[PDB]
Amino acid sequence: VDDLLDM
Amino acid sequence: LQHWKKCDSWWAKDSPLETKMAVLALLAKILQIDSSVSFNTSHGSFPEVFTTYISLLADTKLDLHLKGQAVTLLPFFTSLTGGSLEELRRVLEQLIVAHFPMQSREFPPGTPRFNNYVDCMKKFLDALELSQSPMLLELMTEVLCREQQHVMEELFQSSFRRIARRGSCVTQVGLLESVYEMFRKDDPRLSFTRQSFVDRSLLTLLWHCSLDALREFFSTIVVDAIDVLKSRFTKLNESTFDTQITKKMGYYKILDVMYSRLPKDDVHAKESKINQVFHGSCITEGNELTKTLIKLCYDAFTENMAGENQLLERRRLYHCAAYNCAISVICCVFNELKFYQGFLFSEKPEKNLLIFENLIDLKRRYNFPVMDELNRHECMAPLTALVKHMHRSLPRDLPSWMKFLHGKLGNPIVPLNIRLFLAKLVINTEEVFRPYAKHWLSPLLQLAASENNGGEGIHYMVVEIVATILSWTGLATPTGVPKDEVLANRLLNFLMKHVFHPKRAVFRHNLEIIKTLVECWKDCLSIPYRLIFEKFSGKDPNSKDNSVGIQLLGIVMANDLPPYDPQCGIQSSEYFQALVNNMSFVRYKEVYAAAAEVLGLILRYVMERKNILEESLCELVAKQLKQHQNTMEDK
Repeated sequence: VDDLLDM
Repeated sequence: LQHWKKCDSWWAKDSPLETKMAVLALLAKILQIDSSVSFNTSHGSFPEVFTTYISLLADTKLDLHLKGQAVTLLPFFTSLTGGSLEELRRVLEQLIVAHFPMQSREFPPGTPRFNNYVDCMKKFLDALELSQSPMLLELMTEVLCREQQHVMEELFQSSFRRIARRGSCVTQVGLLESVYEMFRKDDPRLSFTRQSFVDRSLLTLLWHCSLDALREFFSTIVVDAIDVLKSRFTKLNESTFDTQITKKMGYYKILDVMYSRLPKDDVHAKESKINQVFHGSCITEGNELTKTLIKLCYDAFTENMAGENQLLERRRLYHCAAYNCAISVICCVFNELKFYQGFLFSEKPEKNLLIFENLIDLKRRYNFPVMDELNRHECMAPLTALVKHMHRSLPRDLPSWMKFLHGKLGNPIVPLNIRLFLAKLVINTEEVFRPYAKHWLSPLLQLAASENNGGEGIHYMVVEIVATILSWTGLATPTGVPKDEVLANRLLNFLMKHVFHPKRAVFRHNLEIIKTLVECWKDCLSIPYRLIFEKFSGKDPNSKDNSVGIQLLGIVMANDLPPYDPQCGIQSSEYFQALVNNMSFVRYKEVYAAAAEVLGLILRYVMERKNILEESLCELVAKQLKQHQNTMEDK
């Protein structure tokens, strides 16, 4: 789920 | 100033009061014209003058007004006063505790004590304005932060807006540090008061600081604020954790506003000024960790509620804040609409907006004195900005998740309040969704279509809903699909049920609602003609009650002239016979006159459409007119 915040 | 030593004859305890006021005015005047060139920093035996005013404010045999003038001092004696402020501390403190009761609202306006109180407040504020003294600032704050909305706080807010918009950048930075300190110091005080600090003073103050002055404060606080944000929610076995939650609150409510009013290149760019979440010594190329705050924001953002918590409301409002923050950061940092969703409307089966609002507020609608009526409820304006911005940022998936929460949770799995909230979003966001209508009318209609929408009667809520619908109709024209029909029939039935109202023209406005409701999208709209007949069958001489049915039939007539007894659970003969029998009542004008008008329009319909009932209705009309004829000419 951290991908959405990361990218 | 130079010969002033002789003034000890004035200030005198034996001096009469008027001279006491006068000499102070002399001082005020002289301090105006001096520009503090002398007798403020190094030149002159200050201790005598300062101790004089220390005693003077310290007095007890003086009226409150001598103090009131006496607090014109602070615009001076507060510049470059290296030390010695603490005498001011004790004297100001003893004064304010002497004459400013904490709970103000037991003294009515016009009370002489109330006048003295407000006068002292105003004088202190003028002192704050001319002084910009951080110690004066803080003193004012704890004056304010004891309960909410208790000293006509519009004037305090206006003052505080005024203080920030002037002065040297370092001066504001110091003021900010000061107003920050009393939020964070570990001293156990009322958590309500703690919230009120950043709320009623600090949040505003930061909102109105000068440009470029914000980064100072953000830099000053950021690391400690974030550190507190890391953790520590664990400990709950003490109610005092309320203090902890409030500490998080204010931190949120300040970080978020800091993301506002700051340019994007200063919160994220190839050069990362705010690179201090890490040590920042090596991470100077590019900003990616200031985001990490949103990574923190997630956890409170979606907090599975307790079962039998004790801080329910506080938790709720806290989450609300964190959400507001999230909105800010999304609208500031990220650019792609897919990342406007970045985490803002992504939702787990353990979901977000199910948290943010209460479920036990009866939350009634109004038609009351003096938009903001209960849009005052929290989070609204941030959502509004969010939707407006993304609309100017060209999303259907984002509305798609909301309408999932709306109609896919059209089931009562979500309590009604939540629905109303979503709607109210739609309501004030009408213009933003003017295109994306067709696939929305049926849910929104379904809302009002509920037998439960708020309380009873034509709520301002349903007025809003129907306004949205109608306003949408001229382009979307959502009429006539299987759910549309059953909903709309429910709607017309409900509306025509309650069109009557006690109030002079509220009735008229409801009637206009009905009028536009039918006429704008008249298709497949069965007119509940049985309802009508009961609405005008009032065999009661001196009553109002037949009028409402009169006018209502009047609407169903004037719109398009539709048929008037399609197997409506009543038979034609007595139907119209009662209708005409109306004009018997001559006792009120709106009864009989309007009756005649509606009947006449009915004749016109039946004539140009050449039905067969015209003969019978004409005979009946004629009969009752005649029964008037020889009897009462005037009518």
